[PDB]
Amino acid sequence: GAMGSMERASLIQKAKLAEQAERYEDMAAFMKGAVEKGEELSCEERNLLSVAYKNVVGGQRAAWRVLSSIEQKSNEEKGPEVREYREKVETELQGVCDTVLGLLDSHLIKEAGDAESRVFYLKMKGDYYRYLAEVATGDDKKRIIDSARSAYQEAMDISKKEMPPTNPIRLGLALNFSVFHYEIANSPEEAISLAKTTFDEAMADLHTLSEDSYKDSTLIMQLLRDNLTLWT
Amino acid sequence: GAMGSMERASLIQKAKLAEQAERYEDMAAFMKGAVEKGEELSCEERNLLSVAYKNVVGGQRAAWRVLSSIEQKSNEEKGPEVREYREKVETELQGVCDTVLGLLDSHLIKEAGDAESRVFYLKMKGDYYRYLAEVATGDDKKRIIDSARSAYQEAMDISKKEMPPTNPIRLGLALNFSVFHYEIANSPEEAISLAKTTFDEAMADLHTLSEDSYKDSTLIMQLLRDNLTLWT
Amino acid sequence: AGSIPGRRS
Amino acid sequence: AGSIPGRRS
Ligand SMILES: *Cc1ccc(S(C)(=O)=O)cc1
Ligand SMILES: *Cc1ccc(S(C)(=O)=O)cc1
Repeated sequence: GAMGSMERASLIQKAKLAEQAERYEDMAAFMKGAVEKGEELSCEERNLLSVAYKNVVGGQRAAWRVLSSIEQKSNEEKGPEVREYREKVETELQGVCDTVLGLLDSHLIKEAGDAESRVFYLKMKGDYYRYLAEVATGDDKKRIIDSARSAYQEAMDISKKEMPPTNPIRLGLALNFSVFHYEIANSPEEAISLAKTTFDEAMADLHTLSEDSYKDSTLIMQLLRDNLTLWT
Repeated sequence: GAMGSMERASLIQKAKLAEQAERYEDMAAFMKGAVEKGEELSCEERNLLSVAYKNVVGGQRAAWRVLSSIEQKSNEEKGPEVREYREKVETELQGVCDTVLGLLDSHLIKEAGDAESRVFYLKMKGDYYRYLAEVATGDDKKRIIDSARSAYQEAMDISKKEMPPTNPIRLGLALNFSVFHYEIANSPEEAISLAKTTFDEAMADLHTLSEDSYKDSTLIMQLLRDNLTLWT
Repeated sequence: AGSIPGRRS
Repeated sequence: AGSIPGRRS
């Protein structure tokens, strides 16, 4: 579409420049254009897609939380402005989540056969449904939570069959699914269980790793322990 | 125009929410809408306008500098992408500067009669022409520098007649004009002179100030000294 | 608590 | 060097 006239390689190059320039909306737009070329993404390219959209939606989520807090405190009459503006940011956030979900559905997941790509995309699907769940309040909210859960569960089932317990994507998937359980599904015990099991199984596999792999895995393990420290 | 259907008061309220949410593009858009209502701006409203656009253009300038550095280092053949992307960010930056300049010219400066408002707007005019000068390279570049200079000079002449030497806007004007001399006009001695004189004249007027005014003025004086430390 | 930041390539 | 940051109301 919009990036239709730019070469795939040039979109990827510009996405890397946009990251360096901290221009994450541009980065996301370039990576969307790259996906829409129709070819599968390499490991590095998947990471660029993910980083771009995590930064865009992360800023939107942070803004939404600031506005939602002000709106909660309001409820002297301030008028409709706080609600209206929270609604505007919410709608934008939903739109970005729907865009990422649409890239996953058209057609990244269905063409992803290797475990690493498929798990990566299914983790993304769980995450963007989780961000939709954070702002959901209407008839479809349970369905949004269930969609997040289903994506994360399929990713977990593949990861446990096909990846070692220290693989960083398997680890980050478990971490984010544990956050889902704690923050979204009102299942703190499931969150704690999953984080502990994940940590312990990773610990027991560190002996197999190179120095560099060890560093990658232990960094994520420390995020699991940080959540366990907060939760227990 | 775009914010034409929203009440002035609601635009100002939403600009304040957008600041809290760190949504500076939205903040700028709301303040542009408020200016386009046609009424003069209060002190607080002028500050919201300025903060919004300083944050938007500041991010663009930072991105431009990252891209310009990569492009300088390039000049193995990387292809046209770095230049193209620097050009895209440059064009966007120019567009924001032209937008602010257009608000000043239509019609904030001509309706500004008090010294505080007029100096404030003329400082802004100098600043946005300075940002245009930072990226300028063609036939009009000297005219852009001269436009910045002229705006800053008129602001300086009014400020020296109408404001005490500790007034924060007078101080910030002097600081930014000194930066103009140093970075844009290739006049480091003029920069150093102006910063020293400004600092010394402010110091000699601190005795007149309340505790709170003292704090405001000394903060900006320390920025002048920080530049003098770097420059001498 | 904390999900993975995921904000740097 | 440094202009005034001007980024907080
Ligand atoms: C979801 C996720 C897993 C792993 C990484 S990392 C820190 O780059 O290994 C990032 C995101
Ligand atoms: C240009 C300028 C002067 C003074 C201030 S402040 C730090 O808010 O007094 C800001 C910007």
